[PDB]
This record gives sequence, structure tokens and C-alpha cells, in this order.
Amino acid sequence: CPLMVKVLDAVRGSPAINVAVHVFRKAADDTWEPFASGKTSEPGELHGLTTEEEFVEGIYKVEIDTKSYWKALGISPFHEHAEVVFTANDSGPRRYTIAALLSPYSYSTTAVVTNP
Amino acid sequence: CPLMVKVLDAVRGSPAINVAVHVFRKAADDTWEPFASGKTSEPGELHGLTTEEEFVEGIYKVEIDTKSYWKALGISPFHEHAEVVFTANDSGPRRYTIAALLSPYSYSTTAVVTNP
Amino acid sequence: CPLMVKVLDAVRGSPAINVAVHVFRKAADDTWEPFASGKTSEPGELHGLTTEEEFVEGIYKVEIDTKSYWKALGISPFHEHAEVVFTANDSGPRRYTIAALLSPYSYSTTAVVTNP
Amino acid sequence: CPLMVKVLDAVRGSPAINVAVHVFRKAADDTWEPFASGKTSEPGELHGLTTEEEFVEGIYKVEIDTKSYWKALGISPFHEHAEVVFTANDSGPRRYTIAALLSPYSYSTTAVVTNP
Repeated sequence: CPLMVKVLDAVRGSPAINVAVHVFRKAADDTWEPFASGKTSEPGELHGLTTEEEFVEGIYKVEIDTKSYWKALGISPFHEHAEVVFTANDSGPRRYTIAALLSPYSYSTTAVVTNP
Repeated sequence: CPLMVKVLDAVRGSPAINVAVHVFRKAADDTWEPFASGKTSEPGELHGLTTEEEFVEGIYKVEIDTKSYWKALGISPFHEHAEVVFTANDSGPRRYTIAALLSPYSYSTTAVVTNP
Repeated sequence: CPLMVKVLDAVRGSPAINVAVHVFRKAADDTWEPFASGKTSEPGELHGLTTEEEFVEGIYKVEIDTKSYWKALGISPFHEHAEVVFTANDSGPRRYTIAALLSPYSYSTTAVVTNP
Repeated sequence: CPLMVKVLDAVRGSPAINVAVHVFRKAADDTWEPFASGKTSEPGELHGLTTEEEFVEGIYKVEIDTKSYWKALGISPFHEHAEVVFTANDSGPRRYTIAALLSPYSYSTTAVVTNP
């Protein structure tokens, strides 16, 4: 798993479950092309997005469908989605965790990059 | 001001100066049209992006060029930029402050929305 | 002002009004002596806590009564309060802004430190 | 494990390793008495602080020794420590994760409370 997404709900103090997440990779022609997607699990995580072979260096975007999550809870949100845009770099072996901490009018995102 | 952006540096405990900011508005053909741009000042703020008249209802994207900010300080950060995407003015004119708090591998962004 | 506190509500996207704040200073006998207190105003700010003369070097604690804030809105939050503990003025007078961004089960706090 | 602590470094994008963490419980006489402590592991976590039997309802404080962590990295920090103060509540079965995301001049803390 070179790429995992973890989403937390700062209002309820809980994993954010059933959050849609879409990953895109920037193509040679500079448009965003679909790469992987899924929905977060009960632990708030999305595993199995990609493989070491497929996850080559390049620019990626992770879009987290925050608005739909809040709407499901009846809470009026600010953002359409949370967007995380980064370059994958081969720099020796690496695993990327993209974490997001959600509130209705605020989010934080952190990258935890480790070497197994 | 109907739209202001404020950027803070969590490493230095200071406003983030000279950060480039680009604002886009989603067009009828679902493309991101350039709307406004500027750079943060010494207090870490960007004022004067738009006017109440020009700032109509729509979906806006505020792009904060965090990578260039970090690189100029000698840090190779994780993200390319911070993106903030939101519907504005859909229940009438509001004033929006988009704040961002920057660290090399993490950022948070908050919206403060007031009714004039 | 040598010390200002600003508090934002991440649920509502608004300043956090009427939040009680208590400031302490560590005494020679290592107890926390009351230093100043107040409540945030409509812009979510608390000004006028102290003066450059009174705000000597020391270890200070800013206690933000977040629990009472949430409870008044109908939310049972996780934390009792937010505590911010720091050495101040040890390389001469500075101006400190202590910011806090509140959610029911999460908060962040940032310091912006400037030299007048 | 009814109580776990997880600490992340927002500057390096990594778990925060070898961070001292002290837990206190508020005694009948209203003073803070030592309850548990340890240092974070390579994954940035501290497990095994307490047991279900010992972790009774009451007010707890988790102190995270952030200053020492930054100092070890040669980075000048703002806070003496990060302090998390909360009431443990029996509300059916519960597991508490106290997460902290560290920057030199800012931290966030989140409680993730789940039911196994």
C-alpha cells in the first residue's frame, strides 16, 4: 500500500465513515485523470487504492467528498470538497498516508510519509 | 471586502508574506476561469481581490501557492498548493475570510463567513 | 497590545463570542498565579489583558474555557478547556497573539509572535 | 487499551518519536496526580498507559513534552508542552485516542472516541 487515506470527524470525535475519495494523476497533457477511488471504512480509512508498480512519480490529487459527508449528518458545510495535491517522489522506499481532519467550516490535512 | 485571504506560518509563528494566491470561478462550461489574484502582505493578508458587484454567486477556488513559499525558506514541502473550493453568495452577499495555517507537511484552512 | 487572544468556531465558521479566558503566570514557588482574565468580544478577540510593563518575563498559561462555550450551543465537547503554556518575553518584549480554532472534539492553537 | 496517544510531526511529515507523555488524574483534593507516562514509539504511538479497571471516570490531563522534541531537532518552539484535559465518561464501552499534530508554533489535538 503505497497510498492510504484516513479521515477523521472533529465534530463527533470519530472516524469519518463512507466518505468518497477520488484520486487523480496529472497526465502528460496537463489534465487530471482518474487514478483510484473508494469510500472510507468504519476505521475512517481507505486502503488498496494503488500498488507500488502503478504509483509512479508524478503529481496526484486526492479529492475528499466532505460536503456529502456533512450533508448526511445534517450539518451545513463550507467546502465543496477537500483537495490534496502533491508530487510523489522516489527518494528511497516510501509509504504515504494522507490524513484529513474535518470540521464543517475548516479542515486540516497532513501527509505522513514513512519508509518500511 | 467580500473576500480576504490570511496565511500564517506555523513554523515561524508569523504571518506568511509574499504568498501568491489565485482565485478561480467555475464557468458555465465547468472550467475554472481566472477570477482574481494577488500576494499576501506583511500582515499575511490579501485584500482587494474583488468587489461586492463582481463577486456573484458561484463556485470559487482559492489556490494558495504554498510550495513556492516553503522553497524560498529552504524547505521542500509536501503539497503543491492549498486549494479551497466553495460555493459563495448563494443566499445573498456574504463576506468571506479564507485562512490558512501552513506547515511543510500539513496545512489547515478555515472559513469565517459574515453577513454585512 | 502585548497579549491578544482570538478564538474561532470551526462548526459555524464564525468568531467564538463570549469565551472566557484566564491567564496565569508561574510564580517563584512554582504555582500558577492569576494574571489576567476576560471574555472574547463579537470579533472573537480579547484585548487589554495586560500592559508591556506588567507582562514581564515568565511562563504563562492561557486557559480558554471551551467546554462552557460548546455547552451553551447544545454540544457536549470532549475537552474541559484549551490550555496554552509558553515562555514569554525572555529575549525582550514581544507581542503575542494566541489563536484557537475550536471544534467539539478537536482544537488547534497557534501563536503569532512579533517584535514591536 | 482504553487510552492511546498518537503524535505526528507536521514539519517532517512523520510520526513524532521519543516524545515524553505524562498522564495525570485529578484527585479528590483537586490536585493533579501522576497516573501514567511513557515515550512515543517509532509509529508515534504510546500504548499500554492504563487498563479498563484503572481508567475510571474522572478528569484527566495528558501532557505532551513538545518543547524537548523540537529542541532535539534544533527547531525553536513556542509552547512548553501541549496539554489535553478531558473528562472520561462511561457511556457504554469506550476507547480514547488522543492525537496531536505538532508544529513549532502551533499544535492541534483531536480525540477519537470509539466503541469496540
